[PDB]
Amino acid sequence: EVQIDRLITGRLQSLQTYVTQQLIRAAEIRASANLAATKMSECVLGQSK
Amino acid sequence: RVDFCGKGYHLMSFPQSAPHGVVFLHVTYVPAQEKNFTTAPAICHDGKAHFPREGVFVSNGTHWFVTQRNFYEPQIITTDNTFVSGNCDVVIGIVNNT
Amino acid sequence: GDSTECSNLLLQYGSFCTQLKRALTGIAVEQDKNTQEVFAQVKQIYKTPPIKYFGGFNFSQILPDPSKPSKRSPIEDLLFNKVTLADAGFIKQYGDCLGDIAARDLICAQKFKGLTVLPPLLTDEMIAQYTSALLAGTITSGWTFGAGPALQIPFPMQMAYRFNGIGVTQNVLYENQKLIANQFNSAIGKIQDSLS
Amino acid sequence: TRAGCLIGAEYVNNSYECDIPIGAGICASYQTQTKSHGSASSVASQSIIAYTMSLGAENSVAYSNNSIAIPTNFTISVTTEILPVSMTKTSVDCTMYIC
Ligand SMILES: *[C@@H]1O[C@H](CO)[C@@H](O)[C@H](O)[C@H]1NC(C)=O
Ligand SMILES: *[C@@H]1O[C@H](CO)[C@@H](O)[C@H](O)[C@H]1NC(C)=O
Ligand SMILES: *[C@@H]1O[C@H](CO)[C@@H](O)[C@H](O)[C@H]1NC(C)=O
Ligand SMILES: *[C@@H]1O[C@H](CO)[C@@H](O)[C@H](O)[C@H]1NC(C)=O
Repeated sequence: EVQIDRLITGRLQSLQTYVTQQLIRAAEIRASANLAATKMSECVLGQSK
Repeated sequence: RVDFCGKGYHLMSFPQSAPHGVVFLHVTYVPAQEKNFTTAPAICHDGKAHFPREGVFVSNGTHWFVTQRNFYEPQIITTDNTFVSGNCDVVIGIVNNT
Repeated sequence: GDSTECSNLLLQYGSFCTQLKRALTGIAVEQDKNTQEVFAQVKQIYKTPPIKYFGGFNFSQILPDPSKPSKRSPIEDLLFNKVTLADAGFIKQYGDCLGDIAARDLICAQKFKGLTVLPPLLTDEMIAQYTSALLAGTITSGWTFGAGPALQIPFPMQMAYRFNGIGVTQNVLYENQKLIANQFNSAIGKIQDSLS
Repeated sequence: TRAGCLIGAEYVNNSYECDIPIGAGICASYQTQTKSHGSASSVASQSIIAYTMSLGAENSVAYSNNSIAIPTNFTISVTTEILPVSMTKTSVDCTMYIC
């Protein structure tokens, strides 16, 4: 039980770090996608000055 | 900027405070009730090509007018709303008119 | 893993799984939102006209290919092949759901470790359909299809509008229409060559 | 569906707008159809149907090398855009929380 607790803490920390880095790069992807929607509206759906 | 202050041609906007946020009442212009016409890229007159200054050439079938690109309002094509630049050979699709 | 002994100790640490699953679900619905906002900017699907003469301009490499099973454009085909494809959550009765194209089959392995990749709400087929609708609106309607009803306009006229929008008198576009078409075609070909 | 197996919903060849996205372009909805000719608000079977997403009315823009469309009227639309600005500012007494 102690060893499984240690392994659970390790894997949970690994998953939590994975989820946080996914959140950070998902905010990055969301910024890029907002930029892409802006470019669709102003370059594809219009002409941007 | 297209689709930045609401879908359509944005006219104005009004802020309204709300709990932990703002609501923008995007007053925008939207076109509707369209009509189809026959168009040309330039008008050939006196051997020279006239291009519209601000609008676009349309025809209802027998008469040719120049209208604003976002709201239908026929006007008689004259030299005040058109400029002459070029010759009546390069324009692929020029149309005889007056 | 497949163990209740670990799960009993696992639930002791609280609603951490609830937070993690909620964050991942928010990420997934945010991906759906991203695709919808980028591509689904219109709610009318536009059919490409059968006759594709556009004043000399050539959109063969960007318009959909009818012969292709997926109706993807040649440029889109190049982009599809060049990128090392991951899985898309498809199913072909293979046991492992979809058949990854000899690139990243290890997703199947990633399936075993209590995890899966979820298919996008818009399949690549209907994503390409949205892209084709956008392209047809741009070619036929111009910018008008994004601010209300779609208003058809010949492509050289839209080129004249785009010329006027950058401070260049649109008459120039008609004085060198064939030159502009040739330069556009050559630039698209060079784009294909550079990508390949 | 390409996402998996759907039970309790009946597949419909007709396509409506997405209500509950299932996956791979397939969406579910609770629909009121008179196929069974039974009660108005409760059909004889389960009213959960599944359909391919309708991306929209398949408009056919009447393209021609000499045809244009000009709008004759307009609507003054007042849409609503809601922007979060400031979340509730929070203070945590570290010592009081932990200890
Ligand atoms: C068009 O206009 C030109 C000069 O503006 C004239 O020479 C020609 O006869 C007209 N008709 C045709 C069919 O080109
Ligand atoms: C086109 O508009 C003019 C404007 O006065 C009108 O006289 C003419 O009858 C119209 N033609 C058609 C076919 O509606
Ligand atoms: C315009 O009509 C068709 C439709 O695209 C086109 O293929 C043809 O080349 C054009 N004809 C003329 C006379 O401009
Ligand atoms: C334009 O549309 C409005 C609808 O709000 C209508 O009341 C008005 O009569 C229309 N104008 C014309 C000229 O038909």
